[PDB]
Amino acid sequence: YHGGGSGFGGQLRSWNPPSESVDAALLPNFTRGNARADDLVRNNGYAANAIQLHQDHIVGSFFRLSHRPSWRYLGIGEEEARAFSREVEAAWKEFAEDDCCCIDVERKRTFTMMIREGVAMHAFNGELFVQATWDTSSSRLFRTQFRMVSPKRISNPNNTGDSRNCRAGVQINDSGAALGYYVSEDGYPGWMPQKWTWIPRELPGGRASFIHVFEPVEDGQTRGANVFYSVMEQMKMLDTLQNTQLQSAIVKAMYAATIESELDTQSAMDFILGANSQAAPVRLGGAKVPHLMPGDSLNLQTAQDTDNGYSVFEQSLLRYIAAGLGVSYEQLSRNYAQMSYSTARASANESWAYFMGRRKFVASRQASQMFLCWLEEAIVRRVVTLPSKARFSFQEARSAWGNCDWIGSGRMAIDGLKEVQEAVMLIEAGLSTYEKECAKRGDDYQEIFAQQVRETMERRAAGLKPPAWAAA
Amino acid sequence: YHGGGSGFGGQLRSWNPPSESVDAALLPNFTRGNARADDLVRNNGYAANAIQLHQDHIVGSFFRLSHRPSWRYLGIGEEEARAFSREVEAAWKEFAEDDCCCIDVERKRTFTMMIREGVAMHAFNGELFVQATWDTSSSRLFRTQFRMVSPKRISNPNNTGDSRNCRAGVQINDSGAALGYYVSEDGYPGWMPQKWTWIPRELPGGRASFIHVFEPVEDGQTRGANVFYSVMEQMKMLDTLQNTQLQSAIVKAMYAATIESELDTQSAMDFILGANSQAAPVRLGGAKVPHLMPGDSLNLQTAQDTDNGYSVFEQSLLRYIAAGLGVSYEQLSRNYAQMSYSTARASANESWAYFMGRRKFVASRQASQMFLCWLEEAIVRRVVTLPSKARFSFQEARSAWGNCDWIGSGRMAIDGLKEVQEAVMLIEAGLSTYEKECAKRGDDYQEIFAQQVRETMERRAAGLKPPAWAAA
Amino acid sequence: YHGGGSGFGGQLRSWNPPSESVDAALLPNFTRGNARADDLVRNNGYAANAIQLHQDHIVGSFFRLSHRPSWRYLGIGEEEARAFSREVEAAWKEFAEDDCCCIDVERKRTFTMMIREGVAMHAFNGELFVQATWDTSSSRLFRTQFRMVSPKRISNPNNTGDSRNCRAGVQINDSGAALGYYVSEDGYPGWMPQKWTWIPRELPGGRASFIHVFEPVEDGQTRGANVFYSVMEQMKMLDTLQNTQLQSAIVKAMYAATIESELDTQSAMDFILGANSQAAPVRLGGAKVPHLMPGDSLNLQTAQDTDNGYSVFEQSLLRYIAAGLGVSYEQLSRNYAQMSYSTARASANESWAYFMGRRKFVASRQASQMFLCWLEEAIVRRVVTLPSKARFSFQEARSAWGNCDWIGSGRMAIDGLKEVQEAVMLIEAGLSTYEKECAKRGDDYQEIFAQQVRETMERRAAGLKPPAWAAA
Amino acid sequence: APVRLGGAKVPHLMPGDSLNLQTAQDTDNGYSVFEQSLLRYIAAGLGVSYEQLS
Amino acid sequence: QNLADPAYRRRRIIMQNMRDEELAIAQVEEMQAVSAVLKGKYTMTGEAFDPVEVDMGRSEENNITQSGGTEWSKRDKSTYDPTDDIEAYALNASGVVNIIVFDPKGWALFRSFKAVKEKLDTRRGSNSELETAVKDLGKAVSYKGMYGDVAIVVYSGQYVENGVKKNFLPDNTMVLGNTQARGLRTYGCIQDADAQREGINASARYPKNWVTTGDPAREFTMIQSAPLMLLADPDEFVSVQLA
Repeated sequence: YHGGGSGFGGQLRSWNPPSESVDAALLPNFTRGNARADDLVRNNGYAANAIQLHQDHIVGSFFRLSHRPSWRYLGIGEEEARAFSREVEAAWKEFAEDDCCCIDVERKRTFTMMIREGVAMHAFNGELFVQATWDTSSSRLFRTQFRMVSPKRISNPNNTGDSRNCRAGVQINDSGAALGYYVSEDGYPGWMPQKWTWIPRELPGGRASFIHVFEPVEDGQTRGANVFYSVMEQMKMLDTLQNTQLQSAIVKAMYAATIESELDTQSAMDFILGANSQAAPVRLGGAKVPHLMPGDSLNLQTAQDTDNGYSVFEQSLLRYIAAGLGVSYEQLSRNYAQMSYSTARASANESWAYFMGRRKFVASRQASQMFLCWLEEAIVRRVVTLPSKARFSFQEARSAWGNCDWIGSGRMAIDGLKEVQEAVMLIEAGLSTYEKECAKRGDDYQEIFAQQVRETMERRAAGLKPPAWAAA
Repeated sequence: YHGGGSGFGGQLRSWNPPSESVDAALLPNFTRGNARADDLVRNNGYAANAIQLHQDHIVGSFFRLSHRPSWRYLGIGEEEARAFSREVEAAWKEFAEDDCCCIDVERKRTFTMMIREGVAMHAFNGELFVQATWDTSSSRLFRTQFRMVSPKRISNPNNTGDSRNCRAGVQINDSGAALGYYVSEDGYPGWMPQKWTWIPRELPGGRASFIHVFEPVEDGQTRGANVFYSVMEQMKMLDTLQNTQLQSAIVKAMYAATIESELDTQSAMDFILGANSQAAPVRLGGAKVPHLMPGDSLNLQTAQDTDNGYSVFEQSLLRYIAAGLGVSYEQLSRNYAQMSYSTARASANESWAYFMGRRKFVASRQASQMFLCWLEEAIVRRVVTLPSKARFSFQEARSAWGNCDWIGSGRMAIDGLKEVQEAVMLIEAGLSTYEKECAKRGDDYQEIFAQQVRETMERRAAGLKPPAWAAA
Repeated sequence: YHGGGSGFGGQLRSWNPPSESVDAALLPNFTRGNARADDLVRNNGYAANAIQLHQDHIVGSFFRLSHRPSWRYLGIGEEEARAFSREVEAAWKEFAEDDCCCIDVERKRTFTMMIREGVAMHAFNGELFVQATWDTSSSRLFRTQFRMVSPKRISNPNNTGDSRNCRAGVQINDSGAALGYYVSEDGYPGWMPQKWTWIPRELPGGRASFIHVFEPVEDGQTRGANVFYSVMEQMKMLDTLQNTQLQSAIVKAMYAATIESELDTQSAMDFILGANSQAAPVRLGGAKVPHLMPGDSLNLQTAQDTDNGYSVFEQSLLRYIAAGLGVSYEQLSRNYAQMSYSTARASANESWAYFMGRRKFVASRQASQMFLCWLEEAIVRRVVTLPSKARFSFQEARSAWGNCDWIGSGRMAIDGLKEVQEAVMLIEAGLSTYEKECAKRGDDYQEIFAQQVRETMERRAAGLKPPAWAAA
Repeated sequence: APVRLGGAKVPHLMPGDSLNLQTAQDTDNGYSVFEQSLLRYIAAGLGVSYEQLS
Repeated sequence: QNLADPAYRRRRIIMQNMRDEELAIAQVEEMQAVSAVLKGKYTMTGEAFDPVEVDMGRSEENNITQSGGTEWSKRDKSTYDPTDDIEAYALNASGVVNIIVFDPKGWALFRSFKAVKEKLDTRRGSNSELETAVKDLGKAVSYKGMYGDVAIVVYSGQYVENGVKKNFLPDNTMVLGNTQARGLRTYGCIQDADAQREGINASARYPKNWVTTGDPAREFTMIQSAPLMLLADPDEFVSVQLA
């Protein structure tokens, strides 16, 4: 194997990266990496587009809840399970989407906003934190309030050097698990120095009090790594290249002409360019033909092509960056060159695979943990009532009661008719159900059925024709 | 990890950005950024076009209400809920569509105009403020009024610095939530010093008095940042390049000849150009063939190509800017290269996802808060009546009684027939309903049904063939 | 044969490789190879993209179980086998997707995430290790928890040399089989790991205690070799070429002019460039026409094309690298040049064969061994009940009881309609069954049938027309 | 003495010295077409078509 | 042939250093262990180390050293029973004795007696079985057969101080002792601010390395252990010079 040797002709003699684990390769330069990621996101056209694409395609404009408890494992009964599901869905739909935005203490976000912020933070920071607390002062029905904790806040106390059990402000027990997180207060101008406080991950009763979501790379990864490390250098260098090229184009186009003479500086401009001494401004009205002596001269400068191949090389760099981040080149660069239907659909599939992966993991895990943390108050506060003859209580199997799957926004097809024809033909055969077909459009099928069963009565009362779906 | 290190060959040895939250990176330079963005919106064609795109596609020409109270939780009943919804919709439609423009104190807008201005002022400033007051002296049916406040006015009293509990003119309690706002006075003349007032966010009863809508990015963010921060520099440099290239082209094309001689200025032009002494104007009639002694000469100066690769560089920069803003490239630059149907549809859908997200968050939240503030009065003044035997009073649950869904203008498809064909195909099967299809054209299905039941009778009485939807 | 000689004209007289086994060619430089591969994975746009493609297409977003014990061999009876399979699938589904993430020791991942990490580790390391351990003090139902181990950790104890039986920390008996592994503990603060612990591959009861998965190349291969070894040199050299080209373009486009004169450099820029001395800045407003004495001279430099064909070379090298790695060039480079439907489908198929091979071998073997290791404890703790009248007990035939086939995510076709049509036409004839077609869409047919049976009665309750699949 | 490949360098030349970046010919100046002609000849000789051979 | 880049060479050199450090620490541990048995006390000293003298009280009646009377060399090699003295020496121990350790010169001296030869080939007069002939000639230890009740062991180990090799046992000593004697293996606390920052204490063989950015570069390596070998009951053995 020449991969692990000197190389072709010893060209790789100096390439000896150290064999170190991810913990020893990320942590020493953690804060600078996160800061550079934020700086790229905050001051680039392409990075903000990548973040916006992540938010808009992973989640969208609505992130609905669909509760499907595991009744067979508990042994409660179908009707009771459905009654409980309907009640809990109604209660959650009331609590989540309040326009008073009182789910978080700051009163600035709804639930879908919080999921979108979680996805974005998972994009340009590699990790998200959510703190679930209570408010005894609040008189509302439900006392649960959540928060979003920026990853910069959670660090080692007083910047004390790192240790074995306590790495980067996240405490680790004897195994790889984590127990508590040191989180600091943040006041930008001043006041007393930052006070680092302790917040346990889980309360003694088993409830989840602090949330941390990130996908590991190796066996042990205390804190996550952002997605930009692959291509942080190239975006900065492309920024420098674009700014330099634009300034060079301005400079080259600025100097229109050139005058060589031997008289006074103003007399030469008076007699050649035609300015008036009644530097000396020149009026742009009309055409002019100067008169020159043998000594004088006039030269009309010629500048190089403004865009001499820069577009193609920017195309190459954007292809590289799009490969690095995950979004397809056509989405990130807005180019949309002449492409057939096949190429466009293939590229859409390539984007959608990754977007489905991210939606299934990041937002889904955050939403599931949030929903369970809320469902504990409800069950306890008797806002809803558990079914009878339960084999296990709520605390024994939390996942059993809160087993849920969420619906996001669907895909906007390239050709609208063809997907509808596909869905209809699949429905006509037995291969797919109505629930999946109505879910791929971001609809809840029970609501749809209630809608048709009400619309048929409305049409009957008003005197119109019965609809197609009505049963004779 | 090479991202957090020195870099490739030490090229990133000086790229050391500060690690600070949104507050420490936004508050010191808020006014300057807002002023520059306002300059770009006011004095650049492309940015104004982007703002117009935002206003027209987010909201449209109408912003209709659809009231859907959660009657199941309240325990009131379906029919009473329908009657209440009809009554409140009629009252809102008469109140907010007054031809004399009396929803707002300034008497200069209507409801749709105010929502559009809110979206736009969100776009180029990052937040929108709406103040809800009363005019006690007025004798109209409703005394509620709303005033639009520009974000520039909210500032610390007496232009002092930011204290811990008062950031950027917004009071902050122990948690991140706001408590009250500081508002300056409208000073048009430079003199007449300004008076600073105090406006609490919510009246003691819980009714909304001052409205602040903006999407946070991090944990603690007193005020947001507008959409232009990604491309503030590039648009200004692009404008400078355009102006400089145009001036240079005019200068280079101005000098159409050059005269070499050794005689007086007057006589040389008399003998070669053909001017007359009775500098010297020349009339353009005819073709002239001068006669030159050996000492003289005449050079017809040549200029470069006026547009050598400037258009493609403008294309690259406009693609970058559009990617930064969120509007599609063909919507921003009006380019419309020769493209197939698939590419155009892909671009339209990619922009449409973002547009629908913005409409679902910004305009919907603002309109919902305003509608709740109006519905309190309707209920209290007994213009409308609450359903009897209600589980909760109105104040205990404002969202449940005032839950509302808004419908904007529907998109204009690239292909006219295919959209209609897919709508009919969906309606024929069970995959959708009449409400969702009639909503995608910005219409309410109940109004369409009433119109059809009127039209069938009108046709029947007059002696015409009954319509297609008529029942035998 | 000229292959084994000196060559055509003596050109290959130096290329005289030694004939060595895979062990002697891989082991001496194993650690450096792994380190360089990880370095490429972390800091390359194309390497991270290739790993993401592996993870997303081999496994996807969900990785589901299908339990099919061999009834005929065990002689138990069909219906009892189906009932046992149903109970086991229910128990595994309850244990696999726990939201508390207790399946792994570190409580950071769920099951399908562990499969994805296994696939990634098999990508850029050549082998994956999973350790199955018990938690005696745990009071939940299932004690067995699995823990991932990176292959960096398994090495020789106390820096001993490679011996006949112990190679790279893997002990080998007389034959080629392995008995146990030496595992260190990598600790972040400091390096040079401290203690090594011995853990065998199998307990005396036949239970699995260590999982080792890889594909061998030759007779005796103690540890695998990653896929990157074919393209480790070319990717580093390509990265160097790209960074050098970018820097060279910036430098060449950076110097826009050149001023040649004799006066002081301050007055030279004052009288030519247009600056002011009230070096020095030059304002970028308007156009300028400087005046030059005979000694002066102004040069407007012109540089080479920014991409003088780099883009074409990069295409060739990416084709080579994609051939090495396995993913098609189109997916790896995001190029997607304009082409037909036939070429796109052919490329997708040629990648798909490789991806299905990887899923059938690596992920499937790992998942099956995990499932069996859980099933032994499941039977022991009597969460399930084996059928009676058993010819072979559970210990004698482990694979006959836990014989399972996993279903991953299905392919996204280029055409939505064509795949549905071909599936329907196969269904119409006897060529294919329901299970194959519902499996090609990532669906278990039993769940679909149960959903359809529930939905037909749901519709019949509301008064809608029966669906097509409903029996008359 | 080996140079280091990283970076973009601008040397400073005294009047005596100089630097020349050699330009080489097209690495494939028409060889493909000659291959096409010879392979057509060989395919005609052997009996297999040109597509099946080359 | 083959050859490698100057980096493989650094990894090989770095290892063999680890091996040497471990071997040195193990030698020090074993030297303390052996010196704790032969005589009651042992002294730890060095050039940079302030002398400390561990002393476990062993009675004067132990440490039996042969003198002008009662020595095996001067007495006749025929017509003499070594076994009689062995019992008299072992009467002084506290607790049963189950093993005997011979320095090979002492073993050669002991088996030369004809009476011990007679104890081997008696039909009913003993159950002792030895291996008088050559058994091990390269190994450090040679477990010979049980002689009566106690086992017989010959130990010839080598510790190297300076360039010259040296033997552990001092030239034909014999050490009566119990194979189950309670011995302690105490390891102290390491004193390194880096180690204590890492959180480690009271561990054996804490390894580390660091780079000193000097003129020739250089990265070192260091093992530190801080060992102390004790004996709970120092008078369970009986050391005999056997001259």
